[PDB]
Amino acid sequence: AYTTFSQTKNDQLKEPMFFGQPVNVARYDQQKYDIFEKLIEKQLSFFWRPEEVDVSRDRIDYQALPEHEKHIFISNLKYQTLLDSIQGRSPNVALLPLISIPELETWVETWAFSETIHSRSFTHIIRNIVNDPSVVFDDIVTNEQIQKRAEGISSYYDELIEMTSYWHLLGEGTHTVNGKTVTVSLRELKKKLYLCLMSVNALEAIRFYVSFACSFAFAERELMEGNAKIIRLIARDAALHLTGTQHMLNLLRSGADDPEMAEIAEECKQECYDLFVQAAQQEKDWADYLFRDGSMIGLNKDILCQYVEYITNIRMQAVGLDLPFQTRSNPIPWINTWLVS
Amino acid sequence: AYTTFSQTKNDQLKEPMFFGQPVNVARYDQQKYDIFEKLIEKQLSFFWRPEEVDVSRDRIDYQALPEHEKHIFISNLKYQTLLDSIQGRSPNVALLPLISIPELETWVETWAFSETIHSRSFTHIIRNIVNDPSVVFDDIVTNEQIQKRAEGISSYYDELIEMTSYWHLLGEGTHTVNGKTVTVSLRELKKKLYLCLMSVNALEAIRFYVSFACSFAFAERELMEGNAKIIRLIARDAALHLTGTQHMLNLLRSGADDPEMAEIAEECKQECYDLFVQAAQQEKDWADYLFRDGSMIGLNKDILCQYVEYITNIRMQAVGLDLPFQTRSNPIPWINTWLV
Ligand SMILES: [Fe+3]
Ligand SMILES: [Fe+3]
Ligand SMILES: [Fe+3]
Ligand SMILES: [Fe+3]
Ligand SMILES: [Hg+2]
Ligand SMILES: [Hg+2]
Ligand SMILES: [Hg+2]
Ligand SMILES: [Hg+2]
Ligand SMILES: [Hg+2]
Ligand SMILES: [Hg+2]
Ligand SMILES: [Hg+2]
Ligand SMILES: [Hg+2]
Ligand SMILES: [Hg+2]
Ligand SMILES: [Hg+2]
Ligand SMILES: [Hg+2]
Ligand SMILES: [Hg+2]
Repeated sequence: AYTTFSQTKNDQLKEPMFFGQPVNVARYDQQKYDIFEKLIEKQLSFFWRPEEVDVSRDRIDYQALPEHEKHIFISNLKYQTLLDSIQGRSPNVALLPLISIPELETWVETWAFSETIHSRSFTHIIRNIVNDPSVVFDDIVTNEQIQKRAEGISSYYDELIEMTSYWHLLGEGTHTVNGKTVTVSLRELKKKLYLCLMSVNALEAIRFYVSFACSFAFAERELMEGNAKIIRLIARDAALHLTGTQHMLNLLRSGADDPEMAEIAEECKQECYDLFVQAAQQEKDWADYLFRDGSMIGLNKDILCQYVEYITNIRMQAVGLDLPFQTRSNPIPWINTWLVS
Repeated sequence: AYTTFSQTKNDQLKEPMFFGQPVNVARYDQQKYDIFEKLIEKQLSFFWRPEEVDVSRDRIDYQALPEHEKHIFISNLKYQTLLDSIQGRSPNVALLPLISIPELETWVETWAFSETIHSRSFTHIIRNIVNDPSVVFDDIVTNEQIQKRAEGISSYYDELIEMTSYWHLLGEGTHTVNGKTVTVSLRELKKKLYLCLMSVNALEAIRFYVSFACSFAFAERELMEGNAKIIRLIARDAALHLTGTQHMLNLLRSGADDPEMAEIAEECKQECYDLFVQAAQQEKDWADYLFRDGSMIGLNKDILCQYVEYITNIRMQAVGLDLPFQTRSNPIPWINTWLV
């Protein structure tokens, strides 16, 4: 029931963000929500090439680092890498089949594209700091610590994808498949999308930001300056990505775009709150392990932990959630020098 | 069964291009086939921004056009728009879910992205040459002549997509869904995939080039210089795209990748041939609509048809197919200037 070109003539201004008629013509002269067109414009204007950044000196810097510090840096890098591997593909595979307005369709493809550039930049960095990149790459997949911090990300995307598949194939209803009963509900599928988006929002809003702090800590010490420039370029893109997810959720919860979504949003509030807290926790936990055999110069488990509570608070309010943590001022205001945005 | 992040640590250098384990880590330090990495690098180096292109004068030229030239012009542009609309999402929705090597996964995404840019350029052109783009865009969807020419593009993709879903949900075998027997053969999916690519190859390699010739006819008349600028940037992308499909197809036939794929290519050669013959003819049939109100000096049905055979033959030989048409030299050697 999915089509690469819906032959029905339709007003693309009146379609909902998701689950309406698949987009046929790709036009950009008009939009139901211009924020999406603005996002495409800004992301294109931000286009950059990793190779164009010199990382010549990070190698010796990396190598002179104290062992515990090498670990901190590389684990963090490994984490960023995983996240972007997932982000390069997932929004395209997960959202495209359910988008009904073109500006959003294209924003998603542009956003996903920008994530591949991020992946490209990681290879660039790794290549220039270790002897055998394969050692780093191979550890991303099975690193117990990583799948542990990242746990649940692929699963939200994977379930939505499968549900989407059943929906498109079988349509809404109570069906049977090889002797088993399989129920398909548009409502359950909207829930899944909603929680999946909320989760990607955390991913962009919190997970990455925590990593930015771990990377910029080195920059503050004039260390890994190649990596730093890349991270800076990456953080500028994330702000945009963050903006898209926030608007999507806000338009969804606000009931303007899809009433049922507004409803749904309300019913899983507590569910979302918990999801958020869970993510803030994983990050804390990661932090607790990355700084066990030694803390770094200007960052430690406790500072990082405060940061996570700090930014989590801001992100959650930005999406109408209650604050889970004690309100406090930024505990590492020096980071603002790197977050050009 | 599909996964956004496969947990098995796997040698990505040994997976097949398609149907292997979904790519987990995105690494570009090595590649099974470097031609894909090379394509990503070139496309990136070719990044361009449409709006930046000056089309301030295209409206003047365009308005001053004889009614039929306008029609020729717009009908053509509307077709390009339809194709880029499909090519912006298609590769991502149809292929992404079946790729098993990172360099190919990223190439597909860059490629698709490159197409959204092609689409943004058309809006840029449109919005600047007509008073209400809605007429154009609305027309793209309903224009029977246009759909007739594009017939079978969205269908291959849609078919492949659907079988893919079954495959991912049910896995291979004969199943019972809602009391009906549904068969899921991977070999059969592989054929859908293979023919889909062959069709995209025809789309990138022939359908777009004929469209370029039409666009460029105007440039040669010193008219529509903004469009022309854009068409050249686009042609430059299209050359990388078909290089990409030719390579996929040729690598598959070689037997160097999934052996089952090479048997399929051999087994399906007539289908391959028949689809190019059918695409060529659609491009030929379009002339009747294109030239409804009259032709232009140097651009007519005949020229058009001769160009179609000329180029189709070049393409088919590029992927090892027999040539259906009578050999000939380029009927429009002047297009070379723009194509480079
Ligand atoms: Fe990223
Ligand atoms: Fe991002
Ligand atoms: Fe294109
Ligand atoms: Fe193309
Ligand atoms: Hg999601
Ligand atoms: Hg998700
Ligand atoms: Hg941190
Ligand atoms: Hg750190
Ligand atoms: Hg929720
Ligand atoms: Hg949430
Ligand atoms: Hg295809
Ligand atoms: Hg296709
Ligand atoms: Hg032509
Ligand atoms: Hg066949
Ligand atoms: Hg063939
Ligand atoms: Hg001919």
